[PDB]
Amino acid sequence: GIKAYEFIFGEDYISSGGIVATTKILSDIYLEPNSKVLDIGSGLGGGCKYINEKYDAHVYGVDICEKMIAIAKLRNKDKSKVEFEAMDILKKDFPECTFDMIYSRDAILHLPYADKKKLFEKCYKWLKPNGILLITDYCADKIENWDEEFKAYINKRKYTLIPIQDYGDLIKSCNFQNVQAKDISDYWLELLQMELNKLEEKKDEFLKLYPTDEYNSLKDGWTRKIKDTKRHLQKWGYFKAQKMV
Amino acid sequence: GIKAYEFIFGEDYISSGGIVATTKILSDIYLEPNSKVLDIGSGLGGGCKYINEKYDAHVYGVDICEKMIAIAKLRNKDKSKVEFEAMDILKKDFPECTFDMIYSRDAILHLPYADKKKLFEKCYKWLKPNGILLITDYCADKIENWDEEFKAYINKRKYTLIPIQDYGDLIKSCNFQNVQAKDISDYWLELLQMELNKLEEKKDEFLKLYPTDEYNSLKDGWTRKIKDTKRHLQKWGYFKAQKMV
Ligand SMILES: C[S@@+](CC[C@H](N)C(=O)[O-])C[C@H]1O[C@@H](n2cnc3c(N)ncnc32)[C@H](O)[C@@H]1O
Ligand SMILES: C[S@@+](CC[C@H](N)C(=O)[O-])C[C@H]1O[C@@H](n2cnc3c(N)ncnc32)[C@H](O)[C@@H]1O
Repeated sequence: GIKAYEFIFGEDYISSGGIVATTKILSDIYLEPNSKVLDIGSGLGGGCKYINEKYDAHVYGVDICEKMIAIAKLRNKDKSKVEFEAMDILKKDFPECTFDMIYSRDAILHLPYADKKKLFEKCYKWLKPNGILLITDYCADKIENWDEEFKAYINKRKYTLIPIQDYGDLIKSCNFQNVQAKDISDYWLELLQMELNKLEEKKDEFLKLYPTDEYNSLKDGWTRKIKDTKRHLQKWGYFKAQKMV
Repeated sequence: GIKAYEFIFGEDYISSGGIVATTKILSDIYLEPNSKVLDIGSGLGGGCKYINEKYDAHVYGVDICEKMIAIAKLRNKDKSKVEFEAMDILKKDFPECTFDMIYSRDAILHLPYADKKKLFEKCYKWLKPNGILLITDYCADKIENWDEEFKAYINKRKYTLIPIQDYGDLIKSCNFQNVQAKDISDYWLELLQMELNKLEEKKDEFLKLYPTDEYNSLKDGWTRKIKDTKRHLQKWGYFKAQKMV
């Protein structure tokens, strides 16, 4: 229905396709084509498009949301080197040693604990010798600050949040080496403000395309996220590891 | 982008999925299962859904608009019996004698004259003996009433309009038997009015989902169409024929 599409596109507009964060996160990543890359939680395909353009790598985007996959395919028709599939990544199987990089931006919070482990084991199998695992995800921080409105928000969206430390260790337990686990919450805050800023600046143009209710919902939502981060309820985690085989 | 989707869903809302006209047009059509049916210009798939529900027919929907096909697929999962494909019907090939009925609602105006004929020749081939061809389409009427605003509207949308009489003769020239060609413009006005009435009645609800600009565009658009029809610029044509035994 129209409501789901409207929120998908409205969020894409305010995040400017997510291109700022992707750019920075891949700024020190080096691939030689024709590398093969998997993007877990590929959304509207922006990260896949960018990775292909920057590296001329084959990119395979998986997302559980069929609407988004449909849009992604439509946005990236010509490029034979970019592929998309609608499926729960937990139900995917790829051959051993298929990928040079497996990349995932803010998708893994959607998995319960055992399922996070299950995915990382899969990722280990699917990577080529020397392959890299590259992830951002939301992590638990000051649970002593967690309150009734926060818990109900996470419970409702079905997020499963863990500390950066435990996350890094969980990856390490799947045989990954060179495991790096960094708090990038300061950068998260900066991205969030820039996105709220864009929304407020462009309110009039936004309303030509989106109903007033959505503008208000997104403004209030971004405002809450910024407040959540400033209160240190959660950290944005950055993780990089390598399959050394 | 969002604008294209918004107009697709907004028009689907005001026409209530096309249910009313589809129900009437098929009221004296009898099929036994498991008939096969082709819907040319299937849009969001509502006609396909209805035909499968009413007859337990296998239905194959073709539309040139990939966005609509994508939505149609998502709206109709379980029904193994309903299939969709994004393609120009002119580029499609089916084995001879595949279908019990070929059905098309307000699509063929999108085809230039030679292409209309090519399509009907294809339809003749694709039908089983005694198979039914069932079409509604917009036809030219009082061309002495056409003015610069009407000409520019059709030239811009790339419509090719011909008189009901010539349309009927064209179908006959492809070997179809028992060709019926009827003016249903009275019925067309009644549908248009009801759709405009729905839009005006539900303005406040419509605006929770659609931008104010779309409401105005659709209201003015439906107002124009009603005006065009009353001025007898065009007729809504009904055509039914059968392949010879
Ligand atoms: C917030 S988004 C981020 C994706 C976006 N392309 C970006 O720039 O990060 C998280 C995505 O992960 C997808 N997702 C959630 N659970 C998933 C699963 N089990 N398998 C695959 N994708 C999933 C969601 O549909 C959503 O599109
Ligand atoms: C006004 S719509 C009606 C759609 C659907 N029959 C209905 O009644 O809702 C006409 C449809 O024909 C489709 N169409 C136009 N040219 C076509 C072609 N060459 N092949 C297949 N579909 C086409 C358009 O995309 C559009 O969805």
